[PDB]
Amino acid sequence: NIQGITKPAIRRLARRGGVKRISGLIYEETRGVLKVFLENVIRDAVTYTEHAKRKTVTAMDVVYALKRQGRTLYGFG
Amino acid sequence: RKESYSIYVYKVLKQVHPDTGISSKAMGIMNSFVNDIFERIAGEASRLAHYNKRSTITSREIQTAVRLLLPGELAKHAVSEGTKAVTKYTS
Amino acid sequence: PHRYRPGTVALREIRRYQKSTELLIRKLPFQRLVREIAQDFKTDLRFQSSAVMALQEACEAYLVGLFEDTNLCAIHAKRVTIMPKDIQLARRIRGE
Amino acid sequence: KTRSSRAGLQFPVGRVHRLLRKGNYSERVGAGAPVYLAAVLEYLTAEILELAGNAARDNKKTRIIPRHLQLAIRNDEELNKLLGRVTIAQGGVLPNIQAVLLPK
Amino acid sequence: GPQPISRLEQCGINANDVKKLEEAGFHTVEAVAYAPKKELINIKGISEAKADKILAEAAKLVQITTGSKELDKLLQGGIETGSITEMFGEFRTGKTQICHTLAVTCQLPIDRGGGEGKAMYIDTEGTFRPERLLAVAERYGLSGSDVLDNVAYARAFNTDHQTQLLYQASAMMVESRYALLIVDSATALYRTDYSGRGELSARQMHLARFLRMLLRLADEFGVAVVITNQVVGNIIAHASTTRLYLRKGRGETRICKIYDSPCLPEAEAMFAINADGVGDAKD
Amino acid sequence: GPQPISRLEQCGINANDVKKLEEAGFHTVEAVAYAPKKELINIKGISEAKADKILAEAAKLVQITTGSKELDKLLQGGIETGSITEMFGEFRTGKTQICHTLAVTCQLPIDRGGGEGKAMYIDTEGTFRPERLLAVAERYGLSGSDVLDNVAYARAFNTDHQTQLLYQASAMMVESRYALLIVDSATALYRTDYSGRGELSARQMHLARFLRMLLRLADEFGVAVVITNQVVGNIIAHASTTRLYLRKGRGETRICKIYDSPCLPEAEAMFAINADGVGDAKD
Amino acid sequence: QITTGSKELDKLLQGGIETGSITEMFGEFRTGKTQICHTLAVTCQLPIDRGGGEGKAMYIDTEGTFRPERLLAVAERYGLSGSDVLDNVAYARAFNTDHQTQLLYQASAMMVESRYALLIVDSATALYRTDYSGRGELSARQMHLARFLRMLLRLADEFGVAVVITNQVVGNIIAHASTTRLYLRKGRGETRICKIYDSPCLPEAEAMFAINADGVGDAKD
Repeated sequence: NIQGITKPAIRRLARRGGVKRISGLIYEETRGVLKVFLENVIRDAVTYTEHAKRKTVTAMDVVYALKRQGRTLYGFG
Repeated sequence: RKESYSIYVYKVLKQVHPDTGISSKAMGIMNSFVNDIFERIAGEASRLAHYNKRSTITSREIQTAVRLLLPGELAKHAVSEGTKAVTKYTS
Repeated sequence: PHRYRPGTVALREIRRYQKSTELLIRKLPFQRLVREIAQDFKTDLRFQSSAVMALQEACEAYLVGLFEDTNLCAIHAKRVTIMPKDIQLARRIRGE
Repeated sequence: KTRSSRAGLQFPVGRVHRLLRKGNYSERVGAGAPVYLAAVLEYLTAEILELAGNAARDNKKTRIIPRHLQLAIRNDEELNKLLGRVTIAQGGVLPNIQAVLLPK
Repeated sequence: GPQPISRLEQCGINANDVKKLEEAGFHTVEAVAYAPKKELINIKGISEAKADKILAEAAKLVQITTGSKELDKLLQGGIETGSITEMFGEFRTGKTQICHTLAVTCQLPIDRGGGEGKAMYIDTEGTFRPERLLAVAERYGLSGSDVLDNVAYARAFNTDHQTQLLYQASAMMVESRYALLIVDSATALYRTDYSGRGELSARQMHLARFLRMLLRLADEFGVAVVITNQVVGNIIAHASTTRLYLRKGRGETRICKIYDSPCLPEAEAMFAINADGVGDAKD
Repeated sequence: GPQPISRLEQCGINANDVKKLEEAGFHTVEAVAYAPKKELINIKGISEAKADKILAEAAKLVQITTGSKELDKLLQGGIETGSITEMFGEFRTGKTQICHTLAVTCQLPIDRGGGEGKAMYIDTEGTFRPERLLAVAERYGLSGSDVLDNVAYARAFNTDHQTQLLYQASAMMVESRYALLIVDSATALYRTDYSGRGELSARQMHLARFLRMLLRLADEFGVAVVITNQVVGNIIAHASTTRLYLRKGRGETRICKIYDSPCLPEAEAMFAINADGVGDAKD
Repeated sequence: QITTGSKELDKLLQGGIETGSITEMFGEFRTGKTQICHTLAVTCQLPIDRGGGEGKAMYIDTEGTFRPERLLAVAERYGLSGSDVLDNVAYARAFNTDHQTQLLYQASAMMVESRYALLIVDSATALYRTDYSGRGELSARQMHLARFLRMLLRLADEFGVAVVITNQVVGNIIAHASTTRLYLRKGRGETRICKIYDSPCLPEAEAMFAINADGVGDAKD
């Protein structure tokens, strides 16, 4: 499913990041990086979900995970 | 029920820009903001009180916490507003 | 027939996407990825819609910032092309 | 009569006081503490809304959106410092291209 | 007199801090001296320690005829030098015209009701007319060129510039004897610059400092302080010694009223605005 | 005099911005000059930079008998040229009739109490009658055709058109000598156009600019400014030099009262409205 | 001047309504506005030497109060053919404010074909309150009324006919706009008190009159 994060999408992300030229090897690298990030956040989010004895991950679960990883997110409280 | 700072944010907005509104997403971000800064200041004040073996959080702890958390001019103006507000309130 | 020189359209895209705020990854594959990853931590999970949107906003913000630092690393090495080693340097210095 | 009115504030002194009492911060809370805190929060809110309103007006919009908040915050050195590790959803980024990437 | 801030540098304030004070607009030891610590601290690149060193070392170092006879009688002979006199009235009542006239009458001999001093016109509204000064000078038999030579002119573009010109006025007013300082639409820039509502306290602080400088210059140089106010303030009342209400009579002839003066009665006197001059009413 | 906005184009304002100013209704450098930045910015296709360039380059470039003897005596001989005189009274008191009469009496010789100038009738209420002007002209022995020739006429359809005609009046009043500018039901369009309550500040701003233009034209051309007000305003009081209260006496004879004048006493004078004229009361 | 046929009102009006102008009568309910309209609808047809305008009448009704029998009674009072009065009165009920304005276009084209002296709009302001009853829709009724009034004045000046509009006192533009203002208040029974509260030709003054089966006619205690 990670391959669903397509090359043109990664290119758009890089453009917003100010990147003008992009090596062909970036895309796979980016995917690995993305996966790691997602994994970490989601691992924490679900932990919160499990503590609340729920089967549904809430926006707040995610927000708390992000906060405790020093990546505070505004807008989903 | 489910609390937020929305009405107070809107009152302030009306104070600074009478003819300006705000989107739902933007209001959500403002609420996130207020809760965030609340937590930062209250938490630092809590630690200040603990370090000094005090059981009470007073305006002095709030002020010191503000001095620790806010940069430069923001810190000075915030301290000024808090002090002014407490002085107006006391009488 | 007209053809823009290499770089002109890239710059145009930079201005375009730095001007806007819309999410840059497609909704459905991201959601699919999120559910897949989540499954290896806990069984039988469901997701609030806004939870998946929260994860996407966070992920895209993270990647854009990382690409900013990566770009700085590429330019540091007198290049204009970002490479995996740029990403790896950025992530090492970030403490990742 | 409300405490906010006596303090010259828009932000809720009573609510802030209750949130302090119930937030497990300390066993006791002084009467001036929620006034001070509410005043600080209101000040910061006012500063951000002031700048964001400006950005909204430049964009000829009557409503402030997340983009205007991001523009207001990142273009202000001290606000940007205060919110250095914060992500504003749907905020995007500041327009910024490294000079070396430009033609000529 | 003045104590130019240069002398503060020999006390051991570093020169960069003196440059920061001049950038802020403080050009004399007098300027740093009569201010609390916070004024210097708010300046970029100035800490509380440098402000304490500055204040300590600074403490170590530190009737003009209106030319309308009826107005002179209303004022008992003319403006008292050394004090601020406020004339509040509707627009076009002649505040600017009176200022232009006084800019010349101040230069009149004291025996003619003048102060025998030069004039200062700080404009905020564009209404400064050297030709009006020339007309008043030839009216009273004063050199119109010397009036412009006895008027140092600069248009204040904002409240900060309005206050900053007084610092230049303060240093400049020492080199030549002056009798009149003119600030035209003095309150207009505090409404146009500070147009928001949350910034009202800021304009009040800036205006307060501006008024203190005006009073300081009046007591230092024995000059008349004239400010014009558009009423689309009571703060000036305690600062202003004589409040004159001006209203228009049709043609070029103006009605003057006293609406507050702790010493002068509330009373009225009629005068006119003539091409040459601000001059007695001739119905 | 005027400074047509054409000259602004040689300062290096682009011609499209001058066309935008004329579309807005600014046709002289005088028009752009005495306005703040925001007026030009609100115009479509004008940025703050262009407005600053316009203001900077613009700053580089920049008793009439009423024919009623009793009213003339009440006014001490007639309207003072160069000032705005407001007559507020009930409907049908003769404001429009007085305007029609003055549109001709202004053309009377100064020795007859006139201004020896042409008249301007800007109508907002449909009450403009060339035949009334002809009757007044033949009454005072003035050419009725020349009165219509000394009256440039246009009906203002709205407040914006009411103010825009003054710009045409300002440019047109330069080509011929005028003595009278008439705005009939001047306040009616600010109530009919701006009929909502949230738009009151908008009509007040537009009216303020309109009044400033009226005063400007009076001081520029030495013409009388006459506005008629329906009372189904105190803002005009500071702008108007003489306030006259008009009430009807039965038949065609009208009672005039002064209800405010800083110079004229509150007093009354009786006059009539005759087919030929606005003319002295003959009980 | 179209004679009201009441001498007290005629003297009050100095002989009657000016043709070519709009006449508004604002007064309380039951003061006789409609009765005066019905009377004038016939008196307009009277000879000018009798105080008439020697023209046909137009009754535009908005309130249902149109009575051909009242026209017949007024006609026999003044010795006019009641049938010819109904034949010299073209009648149409304005169903709404828009229809009220729409009837003027047919009235404008029709008033050219026959000589008229009187145009009647009964409860002219009622439809702007009944149709436009909301508060956000006030500007709509005011802007429709303004256009309607301009059409009325144009037709009055065009055909030299009298324009009569009735106002219930439970637009402010109309006060100066109406050429003859009669303030109506009830005297008990069928006798009405009239006051002039504005008139371009007439004094502010009062006259007493009655509403009689034959006529709108002077009060005779």
